[PDB]
Amino acid sequence: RKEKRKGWNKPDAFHVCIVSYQLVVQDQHSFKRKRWQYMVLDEAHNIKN
Amino acid sequence: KPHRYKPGTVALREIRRFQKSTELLIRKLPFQRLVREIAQDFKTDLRFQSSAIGALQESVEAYLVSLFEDTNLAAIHAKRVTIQKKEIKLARRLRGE
Amino acid sequence: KPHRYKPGTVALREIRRFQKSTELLIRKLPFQRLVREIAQDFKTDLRFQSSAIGALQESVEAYLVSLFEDTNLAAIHAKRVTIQKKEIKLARRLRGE
DNA sequence: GCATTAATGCATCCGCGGCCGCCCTGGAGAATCCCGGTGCCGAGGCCGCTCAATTGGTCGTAGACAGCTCTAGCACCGCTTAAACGCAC
DNA sequence: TGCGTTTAAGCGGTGCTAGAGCTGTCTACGACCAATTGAGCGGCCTCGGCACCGGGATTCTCCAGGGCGGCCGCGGATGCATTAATGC
Repeated sequence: RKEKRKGWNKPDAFHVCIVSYQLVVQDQHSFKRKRWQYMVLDEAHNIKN
Repeated sequence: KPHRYKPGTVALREIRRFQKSTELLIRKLPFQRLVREIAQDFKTDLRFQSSAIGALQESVEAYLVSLFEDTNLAAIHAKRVTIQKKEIKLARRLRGE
Repeated sequence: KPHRYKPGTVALREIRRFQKSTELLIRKLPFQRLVREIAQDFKTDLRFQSSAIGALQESVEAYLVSLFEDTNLAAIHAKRVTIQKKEIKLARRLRGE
């Protein structure tokens, strides 16, 4: 995870980041730092709670 | 040619990391179930809260780190590095037990 | 032929003699002189009772003998019979000093 | 037909040589320090409450002040052993 | 550990006086209670300090190639043994 984030902040190394449901709930601290344009949920019946 | 650290090199860095850090080194649930079962035999139907456990935890690991420190002193006095049984036996005997 | 005991054999018999004896090993005059010197460099024109001296020497010989078995245990831990400086220093450090 | 004697298949004992591992020097890679960078959350300044510290008076009470009493600490004297010190193996 | 000696405590006894110990007395001096108000305290909501990770400069450890004196595979001899054509 740190290896994937070694070029995470400064350059535009990726135009889209694909993350699992249960990894955001662990890396919120790193995720909320970056600014995003489009964020999409798949099968939102899980997040219906 | 894989890069392997020689034995004892990482020990110094774990010591450095742990000496600057003051967090509990014992998992919470094993400690709390240990406390519950040892309080069982004295008298049944115990009740423990979120507090009244961390105090025991902290007293315990402070006592244990002090014991490890003077065990290190005794082992150094034995002109060796590896700890052994009689080290903790005479540390306990000398400290007042 | 001369009758000379092997070295250390007299040590066991003198240990036996001294263990059954509860008398003090310090002469009264040197002890009193030392205590009076502590008073002299402590506070000028001090008076000493006939009592309040037995407690001094008694506590001293108790402390000395105690520290002596601690240093003896430390020495025997070192796999040697003769005591040394590190033995007494380690005993003092572990006892609480 | 039998010994026999030169031709022949190895016999096993070295001669030689193919056979490496250690120090010193060549940088190479992981770990650390350190503040931006932003999100988080609780420290505390402010608002409203309330209860006991302060004030004064009443009143009785324990301790400094002698005051005295007596008492053992000490400085001193001289005898009797008695361990301590220096030495040597 | 063992010995000659010498510096020295242990001991019997005295005269005292600085000092420990028990006792009236009053005189400071606090124990206790109306009465108040004012500081300590319960609650709250926010922004600035803090938590945690990123990017490089820096600092630390650790890898391998190369020049140092001894090597264990091999080949042949040339003896031990075998063997077949021939004189007897």
